[PDB]
Amino acid sequence: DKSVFAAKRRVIVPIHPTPNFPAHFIKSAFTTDPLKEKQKARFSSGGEAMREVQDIPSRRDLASRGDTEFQALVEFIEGASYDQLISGRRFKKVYDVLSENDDMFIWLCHTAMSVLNPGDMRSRLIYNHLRILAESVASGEMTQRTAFRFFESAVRSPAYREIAKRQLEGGAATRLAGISAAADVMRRMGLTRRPMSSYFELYQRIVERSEAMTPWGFPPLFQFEERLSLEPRLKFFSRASQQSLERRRRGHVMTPHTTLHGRRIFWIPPTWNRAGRFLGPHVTLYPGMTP
Amino acid sequence: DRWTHPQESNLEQAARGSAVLAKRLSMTVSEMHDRQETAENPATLDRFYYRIQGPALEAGELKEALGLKGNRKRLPRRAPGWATLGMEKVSPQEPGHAAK
Amino acid sequence: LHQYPTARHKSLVKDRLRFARNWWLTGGNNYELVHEVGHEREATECFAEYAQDSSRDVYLMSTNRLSDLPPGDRLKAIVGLMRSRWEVKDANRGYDKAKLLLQALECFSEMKASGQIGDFNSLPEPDQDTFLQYVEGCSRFAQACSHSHPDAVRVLLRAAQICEEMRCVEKRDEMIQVTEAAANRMDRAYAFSRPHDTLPPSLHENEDCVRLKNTEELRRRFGNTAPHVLEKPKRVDCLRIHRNRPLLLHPMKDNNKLLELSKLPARPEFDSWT
Amino acid sequence: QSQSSRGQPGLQWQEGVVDPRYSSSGNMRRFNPDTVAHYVKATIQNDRREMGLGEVYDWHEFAKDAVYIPTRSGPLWVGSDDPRCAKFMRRRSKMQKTPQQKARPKPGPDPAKALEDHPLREYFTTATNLRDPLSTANNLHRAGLIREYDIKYTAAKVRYVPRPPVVSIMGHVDHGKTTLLDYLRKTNVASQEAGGITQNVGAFQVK
Amino acid sequence: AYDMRVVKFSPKDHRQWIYCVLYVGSGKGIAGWGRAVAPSTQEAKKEAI
RNA sequence: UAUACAAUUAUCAUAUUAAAUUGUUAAGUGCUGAUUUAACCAAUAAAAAUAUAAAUAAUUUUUAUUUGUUUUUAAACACCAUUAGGUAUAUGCAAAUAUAAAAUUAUAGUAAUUAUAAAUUAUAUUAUAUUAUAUUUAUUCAUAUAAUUAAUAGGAUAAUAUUUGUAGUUUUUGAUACCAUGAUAAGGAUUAUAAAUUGAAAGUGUUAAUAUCAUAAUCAAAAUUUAUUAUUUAUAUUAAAUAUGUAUGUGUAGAUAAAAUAAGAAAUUAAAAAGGUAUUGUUGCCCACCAAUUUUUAUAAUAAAAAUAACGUGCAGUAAUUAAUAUAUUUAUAAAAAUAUAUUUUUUUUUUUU
Ligand SMILES: [Mg+2]
Ligand SMILES: [Mg+2]
Repeated sequence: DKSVFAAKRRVIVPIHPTPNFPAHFIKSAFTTDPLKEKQKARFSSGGEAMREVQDIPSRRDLASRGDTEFQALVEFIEGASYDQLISGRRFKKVYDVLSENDDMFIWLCHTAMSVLNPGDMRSRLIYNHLRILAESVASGEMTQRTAFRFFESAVRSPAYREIAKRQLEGGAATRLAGISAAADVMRRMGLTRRPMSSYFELYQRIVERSEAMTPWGFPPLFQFEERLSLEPRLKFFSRASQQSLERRRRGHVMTPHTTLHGRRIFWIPPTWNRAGRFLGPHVTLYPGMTP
Repeated sequence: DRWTHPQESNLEQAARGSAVLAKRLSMTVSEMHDRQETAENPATLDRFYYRIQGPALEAGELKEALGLKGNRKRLPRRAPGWATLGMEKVSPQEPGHAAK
Repeated sequence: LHQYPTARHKSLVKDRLRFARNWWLTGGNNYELVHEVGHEREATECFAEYAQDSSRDVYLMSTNRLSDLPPGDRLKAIVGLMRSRWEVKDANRGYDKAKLLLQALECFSEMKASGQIGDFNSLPEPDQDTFLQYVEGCSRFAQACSHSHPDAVRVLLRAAQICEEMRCVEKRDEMIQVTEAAANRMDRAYAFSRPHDTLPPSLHENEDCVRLKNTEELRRRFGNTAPHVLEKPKRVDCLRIHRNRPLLLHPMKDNNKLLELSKLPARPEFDSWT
Repeated sequence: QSQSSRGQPGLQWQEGVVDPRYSSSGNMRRFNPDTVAHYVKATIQNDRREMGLGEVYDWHEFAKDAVYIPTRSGPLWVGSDDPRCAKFMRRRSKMQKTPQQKARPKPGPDPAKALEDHPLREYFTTATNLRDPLSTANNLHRAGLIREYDIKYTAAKVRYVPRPPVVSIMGHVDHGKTTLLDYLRKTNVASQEAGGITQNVGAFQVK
Repeated sequence: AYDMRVVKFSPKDHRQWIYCVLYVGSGKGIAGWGRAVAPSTQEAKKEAI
């Protein structure tokens, strides 16, 4: 390390005051001053910009918003034109916009399946309980764990176990009413722009999980959000649970040196200062022949 | 107080104010109305995320040269009385000089 | 047996969590936020003034004699001297205090003309009050010291002259009256003025005579026939102890063997027996 | 760097004799090649050899510039050119160049004028002058026998009364001074005097 | 209070963050405390708040 | 200097209601001889196997007494010797960690707290499985010389300048024959076929702040002793800048170099765990001894304890180079070491009636 403090020990130089690095203020507050701006403003002002600039392109924001998922998808789609490539950042943005609402789907699936005997979902009392808790989860005012606890400990009927002894032999009720109520709540509440997406997610996250070991058994710690969690691919009702993506790739002896010699897409382009001998990513030293 | 709000010179304060004024003037009336950037609200001059890799001492020297960090500048000593300008030229803290 | 790092403080070596021993900053994912905001009022309002300033810069030279100073600064010098002079305890009678007050009054008289302060009416209320207090104090001290120093009449006359040139009629008339009174009252205190009059032992002084008489009458009575005139001895001396309770060393009674053993020589074989 | 050891100070002197270590001939801070063994010289040479330094041609001359450092093991004898003693040599050279380098406080006003300004100045009294009546009148007032208003009256009214004379017998040693005083006093005290000489001032009234 | 602490994400990646502890209060009867660690003073204050 | 432990769980000597104690069996060649061990080794070498049902929890254990040294056939076996052997197993002598506690150390006076914890740090693939590796070729390696670095100054075919021929000595001091901050190189071991490249950032003589006798510089015809370099092998042999006289010896010891890319080569391979007493972070803490100063208890030719940055001998401990801890014995330059017995703050590897 070459600094003043280190050099005072490395080689004692009697000339203590010495600027090791020239002053160059990258920030914006330091560079400007009133005297500079007094001259700058006359030449560059809002009126002058409006005069010499062409027009190339809450309630107003909602009017101009349109469909967020479609506007995100069309960017990745249009990335296939001649003057641009298929950016992975665009797909990441589309995935985030599509999966922003997955938490409510996870919670609704957990309430539909994990609860052994929720009662009669058709009953307006239980329906109101579920609707209020789902609205709270969607708004974020209550976390999923506490919402699930509220749903499973809410008041339903006196002598609940004795009454259930008449109907359920094992305490497991039919899931048709639960799924219907979980679809109805999301249909009534304007959760997503497309009404069918809620029902499709609720159905698919159940039918995909139904073919797994202990389909409806969940450990208490990992069932919801916690300090220690699971991988996104290994979550219970996740949309990316099932995958077989390539995870082993062969590597040659010159790989650590030629990490950047392939068709790499550079976040920062190599320069001559850093890389002594590297032509670039677009060159091919052994070209073929094409008609 | 001195930790949360670092002290800065009057020249730096004036430069910040002039930069805000320049940004406001350069903005157009239509976009100002859309953004609700009236003279009451403070304007955000700039905001960026940087990443620095290197030895600690040399990084400190580099940041001081670039003006990224302070905590070692020797700012001038403020007046013992009311440091703000425009105060009365002669004002004794103790009135005194009374009769009878 | 105690481990102690000599190069570095033990606490600094121990506090692993508070500091960082590694000196290499790596990028990784360590983003830092540089956020800068400003407001329009910062351009003008609320600007501080630095302590050091060339306007309030003074080169202070020193001199001992008062005549070097202008009267304006000489008044402050005289007051600074009187601050340390007035602590002298002399029953508020003296000549140096009157001299200092006269010097201050002469400073006022000079500053009337050279210092262009103006007239008494021109001078505002507070400095009028200071001038009146100074002249009154000078008059009081001169009157107090007049009977001893016959030059206090001259001091009072100069004070009256200064009042005249300051154009204060009410004080000037009183100064005339007091000068007239003192010019005739100064010689009264001297001996020649009062040849009619001429020029007591204390309680302790008288009791000393009583004690001496008693001692002499006991001396002649018992100094030869029976020497019992000696006073009661105070050979026992109090020594201070824990709670300052005075312990007294009572002399030993004759009817014990301790003094008999003490009076004998320590070593009979070698010490003389006579 | 610091010549003083880290232990508590010890007594410099024994019953009557000085400790050899603190004696000038056997000073503990001086490197004496005569009385030291061969291993200390070997260590000094090895230290001057491992680090780039000149070899010791003469030990008697080297001892003059040798520097002692107290260590837990014992004395450490080092050269004045050595990096370890470089800092102490810097400070010693600066001291030898200019000793006055510590800031000195500004003295206050002159104590004579401070005495003039002293609150208790007026309480001072001086010895009376025998030929001056004003002095004894003022001292009468100072001792509180008369009034300050009556100082002048007493100065005018003070009378002078003769007093018995005081004569001092003075002369050389063994010149019969004590015998003359004894004959004047009609006593014989010179013989009983210790040593036959006068050693204290004696004032006696005679007729 | 403010303090300084070390943060270790990787064995060869050590940084010095600062630790801010504060609270928000209102005499109407509502209060809440917090403590956080962040690279800078402003970030620590915001996270603690 | 006076001024409010705990009582719901505290690892070094506070054991006190508990069933013990005793069994009589096993093993017995000499034969033509290399067993054990990292190595040396010694002398007949095979052996000792039986349990449960049953003894009240108490109001004076205030009370006896008791906790792995316990004495002989073999096998084990610590001092010491070095050519290499000797040398310990309850019958007596012996209260004792399973805890009623008041910051470290210390005789309950010596220093100013002492310990401990967490995170991180280069040692351990497992056997179809993210690749068959296995073949060809090569190796007598050498060059450096004759000293001066610190200014601008215009011309023919242009409306005129002798400015043809322009003339003011001397007060500074480093890249030079050391040293006189930084910066590019070489070094292939896991991101692969596909519309594609088999050369790295961790630094290599010359380059940008420390000064204080420094003229070391090719313009030819020159002086191997120095690690880092592919030379032509037996039909025809010296002409233009002057250009190599040496070493024929069965393709021959040791040691060693190169290539899986327009070349031709093909079944056994990468893919686990596992640590800081160090924070100055192994070039580290730390250990006694040696050495040096000195303090306290003490007056007795005493003993003991404590503080200290550099020396000397070492490397004992710190997963730390034959593990560590506790007690007993023993040896001695010193940390300690070896044994007997009891422990793991020693990092760990799968057998439910074959
Ligand atoms: Mg005599
Ligand atoms: Mg070791």
